[PDB]
Amino acid sequence: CPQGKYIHPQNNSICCTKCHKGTYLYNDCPGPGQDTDCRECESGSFTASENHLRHCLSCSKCRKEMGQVEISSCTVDRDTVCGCRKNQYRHYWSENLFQCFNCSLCLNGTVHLSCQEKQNTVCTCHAGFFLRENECVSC
Amino acid sequence: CPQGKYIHPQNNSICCTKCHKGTYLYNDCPGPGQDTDCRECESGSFTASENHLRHCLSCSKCRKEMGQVEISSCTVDRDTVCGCRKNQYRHYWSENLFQCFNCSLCLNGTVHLSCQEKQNTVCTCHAGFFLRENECVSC
Amino acid sequence: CPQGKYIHPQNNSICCTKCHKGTYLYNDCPGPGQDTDCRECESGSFTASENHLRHCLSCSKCRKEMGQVEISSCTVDRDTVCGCRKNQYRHYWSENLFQCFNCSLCLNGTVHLSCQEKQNTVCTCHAGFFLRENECVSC
Amino acid sequence: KPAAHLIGDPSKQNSLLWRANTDRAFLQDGFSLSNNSLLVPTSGIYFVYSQVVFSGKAYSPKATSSPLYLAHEVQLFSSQYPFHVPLLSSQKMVYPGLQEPWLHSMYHGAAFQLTQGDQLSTHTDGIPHLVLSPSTVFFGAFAL
Amino acid sequence: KPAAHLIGDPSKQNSLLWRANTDRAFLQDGFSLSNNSLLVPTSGIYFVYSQVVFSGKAYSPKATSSPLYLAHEVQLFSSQYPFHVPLLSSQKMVYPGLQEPWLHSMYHGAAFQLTQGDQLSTHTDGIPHLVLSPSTVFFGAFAL
Amino acid sequence: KPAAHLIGDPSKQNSLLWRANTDRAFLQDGFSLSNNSLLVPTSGIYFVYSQVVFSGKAYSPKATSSPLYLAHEVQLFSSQYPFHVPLLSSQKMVYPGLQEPWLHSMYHGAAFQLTQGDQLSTHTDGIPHLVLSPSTVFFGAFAL
Repeated sequence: CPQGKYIHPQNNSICCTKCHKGTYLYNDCPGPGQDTDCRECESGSFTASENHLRHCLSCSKCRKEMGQVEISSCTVDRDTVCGCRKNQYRHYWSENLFQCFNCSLCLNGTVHLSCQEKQNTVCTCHAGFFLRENECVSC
Repeated sequence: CPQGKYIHPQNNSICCTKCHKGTYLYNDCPGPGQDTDCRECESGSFTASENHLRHCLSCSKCRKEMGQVEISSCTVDRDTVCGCRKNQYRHYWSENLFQCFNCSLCLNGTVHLSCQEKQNTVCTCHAGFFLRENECVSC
Repeated sequence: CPQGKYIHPQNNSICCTKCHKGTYLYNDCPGPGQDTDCRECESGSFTASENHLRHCLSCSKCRKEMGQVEISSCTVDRDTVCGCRKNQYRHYWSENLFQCFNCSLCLNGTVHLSCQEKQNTVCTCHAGFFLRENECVSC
Repeated sequence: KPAAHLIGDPSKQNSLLWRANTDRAFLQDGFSLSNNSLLVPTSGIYFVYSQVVFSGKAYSPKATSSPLYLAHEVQLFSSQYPFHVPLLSSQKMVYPGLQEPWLHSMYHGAAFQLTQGDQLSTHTDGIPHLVLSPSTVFFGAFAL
Repeated sequence: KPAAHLIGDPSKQNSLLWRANTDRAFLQDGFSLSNNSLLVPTSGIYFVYSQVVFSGKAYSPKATSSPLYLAHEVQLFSSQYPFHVPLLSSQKMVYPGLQEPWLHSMYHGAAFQLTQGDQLSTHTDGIPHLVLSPSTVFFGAFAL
Repeated sequence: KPAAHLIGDPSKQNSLLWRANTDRAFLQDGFSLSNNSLLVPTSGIYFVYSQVVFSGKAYSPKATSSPLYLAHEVQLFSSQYPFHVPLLSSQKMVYPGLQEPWLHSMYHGAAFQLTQGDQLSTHTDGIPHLVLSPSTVFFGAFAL
């Protein structure tokens, strides 16, 4: 039926209004034309979309062992945003798990490419030095 | 009802005598004033208390990988007691798990504090030696 | 009843013919004297025996991390056969898991015993060398 | 009939508190939560289960010396005996490497004959290292 | 009534495809397989479970430098929310040693309140390292 | 109706014998124990599960050279086939360090269509290293 509404469990054809972000389905709407009972997620919960969820989702903690830091706090409609402190880049282990690493400074060298969001600094060593996987080591 | 008695499953108000240490509830007592049928735990079992358990608990084996040795054998009412050989101290990993370690002798030093039940010997090194975490190493 | 036949689930005394290798019990035989409905395992399946299995067994993949290689392919009645490349011997970790290791060449020595299916080559070192667990190391 | 599924509360940083008001957690038919324990509503056979996931990253050489003991366990407190009794325990010893983060998961579940009124609870050695999320740290039971 | 037990298909070397036509795998009472997902036939409480086993052997020193991240997870796709949601996740970090093969196993299961039509699927990080056999890599569910 | 929960007997030091007369172990409705195996009383679907925990501590440098293979597995013996068949297997390779004790836990469970008369048993590689206790080493099944 209408995208923005969903079918009532115990009675096909009574397409209730879905709950929008920040709230959750507390009770299915009573009859056609009647408001669906949605309620605001408690602090720590969130829903970032059209839903008819019976509970709100827990806000994510950032992975401290991965050196992550929380960029944005969690709100009733936007989940926690994690990242790294600038001067650090991200290395993705999986499409969701990234570890934060410190950017190389290029000691005993010159910055060839500056550090990126998902890439370490590329250095060029000074004559007399070997670039041994992102560090210049003397010959 | 009376502490030392417990309520009969299929008939409230018929508070049977609990079984004391070394035994287990084989059958709930028949009627008020009648003995509860408790039986002696087989060897390897034990119960160290007032109980209406249907089975006896298994006697504990000591953690060999932790270097533990069994101090007291298990009996129908006292469970196995583990420890270490004296000259060894205990290091607790958790409120129940401890590993046995050999006490330091203080070679090239003098005993400052003798070894305890839960603490290694503290040494004082001889002049010319460094106390590198419970051993004296020469400069 | 007759070994080579099995009892019908919903009617004792109607001993159906078992399915032989390469096939599986699709349907229990209808009545005494009637053929049991067995079907050929799809490729990748197999059954190496008298059976009244409802499905065929999956063919085994060899353990690549163990360096195993597949000697014989799997067929509807013989499962995959794994092994090692000759010049390698097997080391059994468990009655089913073996790892393939390269046979020693006896550099700086003489072959005392040639390499076997489940044993490495035994070498005898040349004078001036130490046999340090299957290799000759100079004094 | 009765069943419960609970998740570790991700807002409590130093303790392991179970809750049932978010995500897919729930209580039905008599199961309830008092003092962080599940109260068994009726006598019968129950399948009890729990999972924990731990992580860490040793920053200094001091931390790489001694191992870390990690354990999770489900205990029972019945009127039949005055003491807490372990029903399930999972243990692991971790040897942290300098700067390399470690990750481990432990799971356990079994069936038991419980009595109405019994209490089910968990004890964990390694709380500061839990990866608190609804899909990683949970505890539950259901009547067969 | 409804239940399913599925095994990872050992003939697909680079993907994890579930199947129910061999060994002890099965579907009964309405469970079915579309797009590698189990389709929940009726609303109710289900116990959902899965296991994976991984292995490997670093042949070169380059491979011994960085760790391997291994994860398996069961996700839900319900009409109640437009996104995939993790119900269970197991993770492990492996540090390969030069020439020494490693072996790890992960298992998880819990009970959930599902709605008819919901879809259950798995996501795995480490597919190239699965030890595909019917007793090591499986996935299933059953209504309580 | 039928269900069983068994624990590894802690008095047998070199073998893994299951028993049901102590702690929370039990048999009900037809399950029984012959030759260390559970005998399935009626045809149907059963959830089968088992857990083992292993430990050790290499005392000499010789022991730190080669790894330890640990495995636990539940097999089925049905009249439908003359051979033992693995239903569930968990494996792990352990690399002992000199004097540092190691601890590992493995768990597994799944649902199967069993026939009356079938026998369920376990096979373990690593018996000398089991941490035998009722909460660590168990085996059980229950009809859905």
